[PDB]
Amino acid sequence: TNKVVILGSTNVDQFLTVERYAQPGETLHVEEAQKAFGGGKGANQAIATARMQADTTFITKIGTDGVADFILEDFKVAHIDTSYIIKTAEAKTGQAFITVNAEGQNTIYVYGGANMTMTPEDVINAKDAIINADFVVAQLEVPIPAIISAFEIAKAHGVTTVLNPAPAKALPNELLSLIDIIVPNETEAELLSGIKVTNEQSMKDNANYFLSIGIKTVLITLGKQGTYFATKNQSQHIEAYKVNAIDTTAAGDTFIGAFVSRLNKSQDNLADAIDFGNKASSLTVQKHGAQASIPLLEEVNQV
Amino acid sequence: TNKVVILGSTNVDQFLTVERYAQPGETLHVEEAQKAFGGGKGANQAIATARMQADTTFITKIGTDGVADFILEDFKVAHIDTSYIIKTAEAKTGQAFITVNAEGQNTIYVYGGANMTMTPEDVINAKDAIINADFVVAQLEVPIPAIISAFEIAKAHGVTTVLNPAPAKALPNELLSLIDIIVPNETEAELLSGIKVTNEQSMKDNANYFLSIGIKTVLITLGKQGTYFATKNQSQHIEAYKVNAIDTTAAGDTFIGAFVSRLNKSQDNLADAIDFGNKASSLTVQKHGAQASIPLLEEVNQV
Repeated sequence: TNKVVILGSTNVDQFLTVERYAQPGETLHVEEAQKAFGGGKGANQAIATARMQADTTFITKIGTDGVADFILEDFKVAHIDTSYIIKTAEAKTGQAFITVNAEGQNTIYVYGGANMTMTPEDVINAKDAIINADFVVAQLEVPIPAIISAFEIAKAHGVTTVLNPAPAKALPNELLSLIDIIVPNETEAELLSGIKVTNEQSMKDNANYFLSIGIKTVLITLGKQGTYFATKNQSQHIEAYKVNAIDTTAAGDTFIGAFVSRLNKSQDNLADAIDFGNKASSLTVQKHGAQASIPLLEEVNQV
Repeated sequence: TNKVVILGSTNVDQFLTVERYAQPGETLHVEEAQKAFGGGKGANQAIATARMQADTTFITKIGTDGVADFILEDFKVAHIDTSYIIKTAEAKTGQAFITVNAEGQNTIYVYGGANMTMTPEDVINAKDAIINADFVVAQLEVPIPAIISAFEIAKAHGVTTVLNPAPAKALPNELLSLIDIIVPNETEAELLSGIKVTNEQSMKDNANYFLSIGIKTVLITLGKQGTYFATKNQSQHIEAYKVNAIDTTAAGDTFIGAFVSRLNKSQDNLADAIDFGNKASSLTVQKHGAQASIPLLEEVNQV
């Protein structure tokens, strides 16, 4: 079992299911109000690694509005150490506003909120967790200077750093040079390398860019096309299982959480860990069947 | 807690998810093979009443092909008494072949199989369960002469009979005269009464038909429109909760299971029981959210 620290976002996702998206100036009518669910790349990845039974600690910053209190309960049920979660009155808890149509298209707006107020001092404050970790994992729903500071601590004490550079954005060298394992998707790879992902040769070209700037291990998630990885010594393309074209089930984050849960410190099992990650991820788009969702008394008593 | 005997069908549902339905003579390509899930109105209603913690016994007839063995395990987990389940080499286990498209339309074919070989002697064989029950519930995925025989036993010993007359078909007086509670949908009501369900007056007219032929309690399920009920003394229209236009989550069967779990023998709580049934049913079309379906280690180890 790996010791894993996640540094990242917690969001309250507000879902409004419509039949058809309104158009500018229009007024449509909907059946239900917004339903709130737990979200955030950081929360997703934290719950994934923790459900994979990694020793998990989550450094995240929410507001003092209490809107993610139900998420905190889920963290506790998963045995995620919550000692380092920060609450601030500076901003409301991060939120996503997602309109789903009959087809299943997600249209999403993201409010950074408390997530984007996380500072290096918030991170320094949590250094004990980082120092004793095998891996620290970050995403870009939290500010770059916070991530740099966590990766400086990690790197200085021999702790492996892993960055999921999502959502896509430009990174400074100060950060790039601190990353041991980078895990973009095709779109994120091309924004960082300048090189589009198409044939296996472009994947090699991407990997070579990352290796040249000091990143030791490169994965490019390819969606239905699976996953590519490279080190100085290895280069492999691995097939996926069940995967939706658009991620709408936290499959990407589930892949990362599980990948990291399975990775040996030595990284001698890249392909095995990537396999396990792709397994975990497929379970998220998996149908359970009608009988399976026939409710229990307790659940109905709560309606 | 009610003692409930369900008499009815067990099906293995084979789901093929396509993007678009092929047309006659066409050959389309699909991403996955058939996935098997538990089905059957009887199995659905049995698992519902049992998850509502009614004392449940299920009289059902499967084949000796073992294809529903996974369902039998689910029955056991739900604490359904399986002492009276029959296996026959006369026919393969009942099955449904369901093609889903991108939109979510279900196109279904039903193979009666072992379900439609159930005889009065199969039923007589299980009489102990019936005699000591508060309610016996049947559906029409099993043969009418089997249902008549179970309802004769029930009625003779003061046990309340409830028929969910689905799928729609004509019933003989020999059966009609044995039913204490009938629960059609709008389509089933009109096939039996000859009277279409439209305004509340047509519902009264339907009820009056059923009352006149000796059925003491009438419910007409109205889908999104909720549920209507009538006795000689009562007439009420009750609103539903969350309900899909087409039942695709065993919502109807879940309503019946829960309704019966909640009904007092005296039937003095028709509206309360119908409310509870509509609750249970709504939980079936309820979204759980991405984080909720992020898998556990055990589940991935099984992939």
